[PDB]
Amino acid sequence: LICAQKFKGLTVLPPLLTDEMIAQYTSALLAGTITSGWTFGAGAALQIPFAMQMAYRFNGIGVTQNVLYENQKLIANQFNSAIGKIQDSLSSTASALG
Amino acid sequence: NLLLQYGSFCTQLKRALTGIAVEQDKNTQEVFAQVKQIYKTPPIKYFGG
Amino acid sequence: ENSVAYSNNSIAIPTNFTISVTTEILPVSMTKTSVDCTMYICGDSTECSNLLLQYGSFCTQLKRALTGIAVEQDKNTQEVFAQVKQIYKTPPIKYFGGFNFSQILPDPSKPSKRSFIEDLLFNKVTLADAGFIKQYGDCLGDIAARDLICAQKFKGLTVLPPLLTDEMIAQYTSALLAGTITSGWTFGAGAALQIPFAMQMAYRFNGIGVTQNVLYENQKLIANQFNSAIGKIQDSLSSTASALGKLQDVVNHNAQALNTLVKQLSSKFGAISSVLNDIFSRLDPPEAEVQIDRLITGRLQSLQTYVTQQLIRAAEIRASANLAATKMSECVLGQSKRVDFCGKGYHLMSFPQSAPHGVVFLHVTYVPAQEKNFTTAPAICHDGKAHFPREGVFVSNGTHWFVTQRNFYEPQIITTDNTFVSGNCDVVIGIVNNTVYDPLQ
Amino acid sequence: LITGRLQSLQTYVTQQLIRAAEIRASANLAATKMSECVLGQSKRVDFCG
Amino acid sequence: NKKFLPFQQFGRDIADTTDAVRDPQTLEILDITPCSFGGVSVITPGTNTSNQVAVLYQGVNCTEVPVAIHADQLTPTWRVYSTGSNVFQTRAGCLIGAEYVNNSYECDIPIGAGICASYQTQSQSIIAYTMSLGA
Ligand SMILES: *[C@@H]1O[C@H](CO)[C@@H](O[C@@H]2O[C@H](CO)[C@@H](O)[C@H](O)[C@H]2NC(C)=O)[C@H](O)[C@H]1NC(C)=O
Ligand SMILES: *[C@@H]1O[C@H](CO)[C@@H](O[C@@H]2O[C@H](CO)[C@@H](O)[C@H](O)[C@H]2NC(C)=O)[C@H](O)[C@H]1NC(C)=O
Ligand SMILES: *[C@@H]1O[C@H](CO)[C@@H](O[C@@H]2O[C@H](CO)[C@@H](O)[C@H](O)[C@H]2NC(C)=O)[C@H](O)[C@H]1NC(C)=O
Ligand SMILES: *[C@@H]1O[C@H](CO)[C@@H](O[C@@H]2O[C@H](CO)[C@@H](O)[C@H](O)[C@H]2NC(C)=O)[C@H](O)[C@H]1NC(C)=O
Ligand SMILES: *[C@@H]1O[C@H](CO)[C@@H](O)[C@H](O)[C@H]1NC(C)=O
Ligand SMILES: *[C@@H]1O[C@H](CO)[C@@H](O)[C@H](O)[C@H]1NC(C)=O
Ligand SMILES: *[C@@H]1O[C@H](CO)[C@@H](O)[C@H](O)[C@H]1NC(C)=O
Ligand SMILES: *[C@@H]1O[C@H](CO)[C@@H](O)[C@H](O)[C@H]1NC(C)=O
Repeated sequence: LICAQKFKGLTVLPPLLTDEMIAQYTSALLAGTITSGWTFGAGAALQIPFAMQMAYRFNGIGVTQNVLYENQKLIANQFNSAIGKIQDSLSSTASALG
Repeated sequence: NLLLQYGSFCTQLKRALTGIAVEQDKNTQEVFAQVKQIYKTPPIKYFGG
Repeated sequence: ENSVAYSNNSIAIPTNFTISVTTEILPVSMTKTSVDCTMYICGDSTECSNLLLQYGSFCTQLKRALTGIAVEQDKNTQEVFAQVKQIYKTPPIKYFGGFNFSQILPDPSKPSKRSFIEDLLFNKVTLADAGFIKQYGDCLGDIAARDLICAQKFKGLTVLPPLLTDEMIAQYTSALLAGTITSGWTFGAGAALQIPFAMQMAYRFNGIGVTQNVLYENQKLIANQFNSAIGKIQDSLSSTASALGKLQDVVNHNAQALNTLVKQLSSKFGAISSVLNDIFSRLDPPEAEVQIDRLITGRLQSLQTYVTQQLIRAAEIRASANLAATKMSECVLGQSKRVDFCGKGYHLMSFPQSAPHGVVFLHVTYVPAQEKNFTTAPAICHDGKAHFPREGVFVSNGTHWFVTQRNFYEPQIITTDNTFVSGNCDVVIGIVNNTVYDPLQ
Repeated sequence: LITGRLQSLQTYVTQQLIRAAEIRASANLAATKMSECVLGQSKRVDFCG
Repeated sequence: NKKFLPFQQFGRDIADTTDAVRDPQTLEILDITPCSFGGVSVITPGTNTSNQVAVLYQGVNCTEVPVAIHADQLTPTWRVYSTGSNVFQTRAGCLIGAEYVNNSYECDIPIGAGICASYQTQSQSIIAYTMSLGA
């Protein structure tokens, strides 16, 4: 049916940014946030170990650093289980997009 | 020839319609393009479990 | 592209910092307007009054809607600016820790107390040409080419002057700037309470994760960087003549709408012509009424379309004005913690300035630089007890260990009052041996 | 027939212009959310999850 | 004063408006302007309190409003205001029927150009003054 609409003058223009480079920006942002925390938002990128950043973020929400260094394995296991669950849930329901 | 009596009416329509066409591109560019460089992860990946 | 030397025991820390001045512009109001009905529809004929009154009182809806728009405009401007119940005057002394303020402070030695920068903007735009009937009705004898505004007024399309004039807006901006320079942010809560500027800057640094000792020891550098930034922004804004954009966009949009409306007057509408008197006199009433009916319907439809479009643009301007008011209330009267909401980088303060149809914010911020590499560890085990930092992190140039802040290199020795302890040291994944200090031993 | 078709085109253009502003507001909200809750940690409750 | 060319007959402006026309006899180009007109607004303090009103003619110097009411043929209840009993010329046209005090207060009823009008009991009447931002 797109051809019929085209032969009535209802031209549809293509977007300037293709999907691939949108994915490239998203991957760049994800790399920045995984490897440099937040400092690359303001200035240049600054490498820092991941556990350090998680300790910082716990220090943000009213909890001291001594909860993370002796719960690392539980944190990782729950994170991985949750991400597997979200993958399965998204793959299951196709009407959640809305 | 008969529309020439109404003249530039659809010219006005085109001028109005092009605005949202450029605005969509502006919106996408604003929402995503906010990084000066293009980083990339190191080949070895072990982020603490 | 820019790769990152990621690892699991490496960390970079900035050593130096810079102050940068950023500029942003926000529109706050379009141009109010009114409309005449009978003189636009056909131009001063009795038969028009005889024939159109039974078509309905559509121009009543037109007038009420456009009046609603007009009142919404000055409502917006008074909500976005009138947020201080007093007027504050700077003292004759103008020394603030070496922070120069000649450019943005109001100038007594000038007709109207408009400061330097806002004068620069007002002369950079120079495209409104007033036009808010600055005692118009003087274009009776048009020796010149009559311009365009008088002609647009003479077709039944008037423009009303805004409620607030420019000089009182400048007074409000001066009051805001004086309040934010002399009494910190306390005047946002209640009565202004004076604080010397240097300790206000110390407070603001204490806000963004850095202790006051960095400022009191480098005041001259801060003053020099601030003054250089102010000069640079002066030069940069004076140079570029197309950095505004948005205000010109609004003005051009309104002008285009009015021009389209006035050009639409010469449509045939599938009739003999766009002339009224010839059509009435030449024809006979049974067909003259048909032709007049067609003309009236066409012109009413066009006017309705214009009214709808203006109504549409009003909402966009309203949203922009509300966002501008929120930004003015947060960034100026406080110190926002929302990143990239009052300028790039960690935020320190902001100053407002007026503009012929909007506001311009100067954001003064913080940007680290000159980083250095170091090796780190989460904790130190001593005598079987782990030890964690108070607020900083552990670093080492290779031989000795230190606690430092998170945005400025400043080593310190590991003392028992600069850390704390939890459990034994067989559970953490990155323990490194060292010693600790108890000052009283 | 000319007038009717022109009127239909005009009302379609008006409706599209209506939808454009709503999409613009949604894009502004999305840009704010990405700039805040990705490049930093937000203290506002229920703004992000 | 604007000059034509010997063949040129009458002038026109942007948006096809006639501005100046050369007289056929003297061959001198005279200027044509649309007749005087404008909008009227009524300043009212409230029906319950008083029945004294002010009038405002928008976008015109009103050295010629008495003639405007004479030609428009409105009642002498309008001709009394057409006569210059109390006329003040602001930026937004002019207002008739309001005394202009020289002090400052806050603003209740806006008009324009930073000038307001309010009802005051000294000699109850409708005064008009200049806006004051605050103390
Ligand atoms: C941080 O940077 C500033 C400027 O980028 C440095 O100050 C400059 O130092 C050089 C070296 O003598 C002088 O020639 C300049 O005149 C200085 N600039 C100003 C504005 O005074 C500063 O030294 C750096 N900090 C450190 C610790 O090196
Ligand atoms: C703040 O900066 C302005 C920048 O102009 C300084 O104004 C200059 O003052 C000197 C003083 O003799 C004059 O010679 C210059 O001509 C001024 N500049 C201009 C462009 O005219 C001002 O002095 C600075 N503030 C302080 C306290 O020195
Ligand atoms: C790491 O930094 C520390 C502190 O600046 C250095 O320790 C001092 O270095 C100076 C200069 O050589 C000596 O005079 C002091 O005696 C040192 N203090 C101690 C307690 O040893 C250290 O040399 C630096 N190491 C490296 C590899 O850069
Ligand atoms: C930090 O020092 C302690 C104290 O020596 C080290 O603990 C030793 O661990 C080995 C490993 O089996 C034992 O054989 C030793 O008996 C332990 N020492 C003592 C005194 O019991 C620990 O390994 C050191 N950690 C690092 C990273 O060097
Ligand atoms: C960092 O990661 C590498 C790669 O997995 C690993 O060999 C090394 O032991 C890690 N560092 C520490 C301190 O465990
Ligand atoms: C830190 O070390 C890495 C690897 O040796 C290097 O690429 C990087 O440039 C260093 N940091 C700085 C600020 O030079
Ligand atoms: C109306 O007022 C203006 C401004 O004061 C003045 O220039 C003009 O001459 C006045 N009109 C008449 C007829 O005097
Ligand atoms: C009003 O006060 C001003 C003071 O600037 C004065 O110049 C003016 O003559 C006064 N007018 C009247 C009518 O009192």
